[PDB]
Amino acid sequence: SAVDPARVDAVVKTSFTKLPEGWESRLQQDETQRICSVTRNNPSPEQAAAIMKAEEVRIKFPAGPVLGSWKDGAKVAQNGRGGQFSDPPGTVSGGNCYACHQLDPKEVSYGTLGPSLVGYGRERNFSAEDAKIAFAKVYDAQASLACSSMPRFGVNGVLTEQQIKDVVAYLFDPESPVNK
Amino acid sequence: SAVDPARVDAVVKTSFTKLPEGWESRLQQDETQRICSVTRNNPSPEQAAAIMKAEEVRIKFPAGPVLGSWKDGAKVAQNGRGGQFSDPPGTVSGGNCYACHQLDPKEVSYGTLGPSLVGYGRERNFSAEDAKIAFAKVYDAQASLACSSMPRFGVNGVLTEQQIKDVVAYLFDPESPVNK
Amino acid sequence: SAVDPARVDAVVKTSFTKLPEGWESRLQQDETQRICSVTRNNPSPEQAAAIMKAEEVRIKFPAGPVLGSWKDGAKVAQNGRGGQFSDPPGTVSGGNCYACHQLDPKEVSYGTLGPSLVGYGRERNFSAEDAKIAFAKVYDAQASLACSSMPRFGVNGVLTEQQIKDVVAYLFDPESPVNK
Amino acid sequence: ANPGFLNVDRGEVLWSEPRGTRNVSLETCDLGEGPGKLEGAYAHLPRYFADTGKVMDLEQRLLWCMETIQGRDTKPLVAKPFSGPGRTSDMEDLVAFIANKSDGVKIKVALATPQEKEMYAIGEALFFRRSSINDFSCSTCHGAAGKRIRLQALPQLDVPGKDAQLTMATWPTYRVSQSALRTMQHRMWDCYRQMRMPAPDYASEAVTALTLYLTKQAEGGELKVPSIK
Amino acid sequence: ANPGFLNVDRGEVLWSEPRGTRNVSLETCDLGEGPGKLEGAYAHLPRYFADTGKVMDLEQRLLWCMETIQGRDTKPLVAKPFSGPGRTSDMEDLVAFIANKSDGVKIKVALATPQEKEMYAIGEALFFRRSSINDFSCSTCHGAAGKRIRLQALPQLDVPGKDAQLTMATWPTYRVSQSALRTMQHRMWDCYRQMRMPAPDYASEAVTALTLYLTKQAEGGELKVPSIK
Amino acid sequence: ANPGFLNVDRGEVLWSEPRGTRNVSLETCDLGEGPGKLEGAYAHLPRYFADTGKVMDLEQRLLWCMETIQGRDTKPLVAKPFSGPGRTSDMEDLVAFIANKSDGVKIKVALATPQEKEMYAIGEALFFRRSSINDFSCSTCHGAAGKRIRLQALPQLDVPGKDAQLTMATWPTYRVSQSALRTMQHRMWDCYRQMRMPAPDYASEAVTALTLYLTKQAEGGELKVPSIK
Ligand code: HEC
Ligand code: HEC
Ligand code: HEC
Ligand code: HEC
Ligand code: HEC
Ligand code: HEC
Repeated sequence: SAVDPARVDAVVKTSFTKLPEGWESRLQQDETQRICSVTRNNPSPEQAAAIMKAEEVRIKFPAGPVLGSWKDGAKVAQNGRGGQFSDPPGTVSGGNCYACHQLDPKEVSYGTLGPSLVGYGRERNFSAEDAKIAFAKVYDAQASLACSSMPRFGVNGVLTEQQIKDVVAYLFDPESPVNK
Repeated sequence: SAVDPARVDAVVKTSFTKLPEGWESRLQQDETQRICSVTRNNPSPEQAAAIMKAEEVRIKFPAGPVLGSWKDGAKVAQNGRGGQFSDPPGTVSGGNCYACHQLDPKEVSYGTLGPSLVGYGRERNFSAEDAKIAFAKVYDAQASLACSSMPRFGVNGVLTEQQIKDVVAYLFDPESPVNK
Repeated sequence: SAVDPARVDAVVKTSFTKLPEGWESRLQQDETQRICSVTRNNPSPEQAAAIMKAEEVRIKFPAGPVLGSWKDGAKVAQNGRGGQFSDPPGTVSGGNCYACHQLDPKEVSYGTLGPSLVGYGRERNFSAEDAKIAFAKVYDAQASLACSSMPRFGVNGVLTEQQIKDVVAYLFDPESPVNK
Repeated sequence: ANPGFLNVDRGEVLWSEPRGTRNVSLETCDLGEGPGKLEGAYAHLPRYFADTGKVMDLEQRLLWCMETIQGRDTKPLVAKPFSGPGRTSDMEDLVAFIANKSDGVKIKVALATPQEKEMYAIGEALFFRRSSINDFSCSTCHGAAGKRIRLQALPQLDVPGKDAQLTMATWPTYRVSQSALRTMQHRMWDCYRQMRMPAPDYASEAVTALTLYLTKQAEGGELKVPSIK
Repeated sequence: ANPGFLNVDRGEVLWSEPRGTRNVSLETCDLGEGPGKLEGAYAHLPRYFADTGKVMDLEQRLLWCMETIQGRDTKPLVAKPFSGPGRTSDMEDLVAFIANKSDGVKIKVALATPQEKEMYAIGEALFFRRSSINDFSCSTCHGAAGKRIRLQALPQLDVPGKDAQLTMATWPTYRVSQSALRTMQHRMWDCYRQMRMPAPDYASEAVTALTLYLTKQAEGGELKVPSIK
Repeated sequence: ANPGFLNVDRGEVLWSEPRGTRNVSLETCDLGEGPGKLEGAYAHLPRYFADTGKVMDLEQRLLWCMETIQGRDTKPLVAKPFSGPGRTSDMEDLVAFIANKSDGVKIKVALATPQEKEMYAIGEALFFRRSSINDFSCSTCHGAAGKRIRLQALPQLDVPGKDAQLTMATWPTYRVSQSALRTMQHRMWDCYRQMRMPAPDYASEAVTALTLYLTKQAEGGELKVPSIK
């Protein structure tokens, strides 16, 4: 096997020396990040099982109903700002779903890193059970697919619970353009 | 990690210059062939999920019943001809199932590249639901197992719908020697 | 950097020439061990499928119930001895479950190679069906997760049927400290 | 037609202009093809240099030449390496001029030393390293063929191929949206920025390691520089 | 008892027969061991040649020698490289003769140049490349140990080892059912045929690359040629 | 308070003491840095030696030196290589002495030859080899980060990094619970014991191969030996 040289950590720690307050945590990998790096997103069946387990426990579901406002979910999906060293303080962070996914069939600017999500709710018969599954996917994608390329929005603090509820309504609400 | 020189494409283009009409298609890889080649048939969980999804939508099921004539299926299984540059026009293509699989327990000439299929239908209590899953398998193996070594017979045009219905009958008919 | 796997076998055979009575067999690998070795426990989808199918067939279920004595099961789990060239003749082999797993929540000496099994039985509502699944898992962990690093206790002759029944009772009996 | 030639012209003046405590020009700087030899140099960087014992990309080597040959203090350059409103960058200008001296030359980096082999392996590790709050690695966006993020087509950079050849053969480049010529130092800075990572230090080892990895994947690419994007 | 020696003997005659516009034999052809030196040459091919700057297998090398030493036009040989009823192949006879001058010699290809390393890597990529209507690659049939296709045992060729040593140490070979001696060029042609690929061009780069990959897997194998299969 | 220095002292005497039929010391033994040259030697082992055509770890090289320089038969030391109550080990003592001459030196083995590259590959295979009645491989226990077996923390040894660097930079070591200085040969014997494998033959090829694999992962580790564990 190819191996990454040990010197990589030193290279990182000495190449990123201008650090915003607290940002050294951005250089520090958590356990899942580390395994997905070493295995190049292809963990063994055992490793994949371990990842999925560790990630599922971290998901925090809402107290009541999962669906929020699809109108506000549209904004989450369209916004790709937030979290960058260049973003002003107070910048609202987006999910940038459109960066990777087709969502509203009428929106022509969409990426293809991930699967098309057109009619996501409708093809699931608007199931409340499936909405909860979608909530979980957005909250921590790696709970159901080890080393997924999708960001773990809920667990990493990129999206709030309300924002996740809202984007879930963008997928599942029968009056969302996604389902029309 | 060792990676394929870019010159590989150019070496192919310039080493295969006598081409039967249309056989240029044969030198070019589709996306699934490309992923399976570079991962050496071990795709990541994310890549496997994408391949199975892309392949599943390509499957065309028969309008009516799935089982054909087992006697004609026996012929599809035994026939290893067709599709080669030395094969004269009009050559009927077989599935060459015996190249890789045990099928009729009395047939001693069978390969081991694939699993034993002896009693395939009987094991599954001759289930019609399992027959349809088998049709799908023969039509596009990669819809259900990413980077399978089994050729994609239906999608690649190697076998017709009737030949696939016939070979499914060879697997599932209680009168098939496979099941006796 | 590549080597002849026959050379590796040759290296083993010439590096291990002091063999105890009945230990020559220990330098052999079965096909599961061989495939897991060459793939570094990351088999392709196709190989994983073939491993699980070959291993599932090897599982021998008890005649009657699968729960034994939890107190005897406790001993199987705590015992890390047996089978070593330094062990005296007559040494009972254990499962050494504690080497890899948290079991009794009150036992501080446990390993982390495997998942926590705290309250395993209680989590499953003491299901007799789940008890049979755990029997199978302990008898041959690879029947359900290809290239698992958990030993195949039943299939390799490490634990007797009674021992596995006993350790299943340690996991599933309501009176086991595991479930308190 | 290509505003990148304004940088080329300024770089040519800078190359021959006496500066620093020694009061000499950059004309004897060895960029890997021998002291002063410009033709082909960009096409063969990053590379190992015996005098420093390090693998260096173009901008690192230029900073080292400024210091050792000219006695020119590089600290203000490293502080402000990218041009902006009313401020040109000596680094962008020199890089434009030098890269253009390799115009039409095929990219070839030889991993001919253990140092080069090691930096390449470090680059590969960096390329697959997932970190920060979106869990991104370069390979998230550049590890596959024929994908796009919104309507921006993404080149595959993880393996040698046409995508890698075309990308590396087209830097440095005038970026229309920025009204500036930018170098690979800036592209790496921008990539890391969008991965929600802190800014990499200018002329750092991580940037040279990633550059060496990418440039190896780009072997055979015919340089057409400066480009416009 | 081995009809392949009929080919060996005809190749011996050809080696010494003046041909071409220069009217000379092939006796000064360099097959890697020095001009005219036969013993051990086949065991050490494919390899890099400085005069062409290319990595070359035996058949490619024989064609170049005919063209440059002999001034013999090779279009006829390339057009019909494989023998058939009532028509012998100069290429098969020369290969029989030359390979037999390595009988008893262990296979050893050194990857001593960047060109050999690259050609080896191209061979490895071709070996795992899935294409055409059955989706086959070489590795489909030759990537695992102890498998068979119908009742034909398959050698594992993707690792160094006994299977590869035994395969490459036994070509060229008399093929009983064909009543002809065949070379590695014909084996590759027949392999590609069975994968439902177009015929490879005779003495093409693809075939050399694959030959080098396999020969490196076969290192240490003692040549026993011509064989009979 | 480090009893391992008692071994170091005894090995110093042994290095210079005439022995064997040829009645000379080990002073002219080449450990890879030139005959008699001790400093740095342990840090650069295992390695290929031209004079044997073999990759050898320190203990194998010492056994060979003893054979060909001293004419001291090495069968007695192979039978009983590990010290015990009332009996010291010449091997443990020489290894302590020689390893300590690399105290403060960074670990660096180079895969300079085909033989070292092959040995590494053997070592890697041996590390992942699922073996014997519990199916254990080295990677069962040393394949993951931050894990433990009962309350024994396990170093990850399958990838380069701090764990591998710390482990290899701290053997040989005084093992408190055994009241003895032990070498990597003993650690391997101990590991194989716990894997339910038979005892490996002392100075066997298997142990050399695993040692090279591990030492490569530990590249850059600073030796501080003899240690205490
Ligand atoms: C913005 C908050 C979103 C939302 C609402 C979704 N995504 Fe992604 N996603 C990506 C990839 C590669 C996959 C497939 C791999 C995997 O399953 O993990 C997905 C998957 C999904 C799903 C599940 C679709 C299905 O199979 O049923 C859903 C519901 C979903 N996503 C929603 C990749 C990305 C990104 C690449 C960097 C980004 C950004 C997003 N996803 C963002 C979002
Ligand atoms: C000729 C048309 C056939 C038919 C009727 C089948 N095969 Fe194959 N097959 C191969 C391999 C490696 C597998 C296992 C990996 C996977 O599941 O894709 C299979 C699988 C099957 C199945 C499913 C068996 C199961 O255990 O569930 C069935 C029903 C089946 N095949 C039928 C390999 C090959 C070949 C290798 C070159 C070829 C040719 C075929 N198969 C051909 C056929
Ligand atoms: C001693 C007899 C035991 C018993 C009773 C169990 N184990 Fe293990 N185990 C290990 C690992 C890495 C896993 C996860 C991968 C896999 O699922 O194969 C497991 C799994 C289990 C389970 C299933 C848990 C679940 O997810 O529901 C159970 C019930 C179980 N084990 C019981 C690792 C190890 C070891 C590492 C060397 C050893 C020893 C054991 N297990 C021993 C035992
Ligand atoms: C991890 C540090 C990296 C590195 C080394 C690179 N990328 Fe990216 N990248 C992204 C997008 C949208 C673009 C613009 C594409 C276009 O419109 O042409 C790029 C561009 C690059 C380039 C230039 C390519 C060219 O053809 O000129 C290079 C050399 C490059 N990147 C390297 C998107 C992303 C990401 C999306 C979330 C991620 C993550 C990265 N890039 C990461 C990196
Ligand atoms: C992809 C282009 C390749 C290459 C480079 C090789 N093979 Fe095959 N092969 C197959 C069969 C049935 C045989 C005969 C085996 C026997 O007689 O027992 C071979 C033979 C070879 C050889 C010669 C082996 C020998 O010992 O003489 C070589 C060098 C070789 N192959 C290389 C079957 C297949 C396939 C079945 C579908 C596929 C695909 C390939 N081969 C592909 C290739
Ligand atoms: C397969 C032959 C191997 C090899 C080459 C190694 N191990 Fe193990 N190991 C285990 C335990 C509990 C220890 C003690 C750790 C400690 O005392 O801190 C070790 C130790 C080692 C070392 C030394 C580590 C150090 O820091 O000094 C080395 C080089 C080593 N091992 C190599 C446990 C296990 C196993 C549990 C069942 C298995 C299997 C192995 N080890 C296998 C191997």
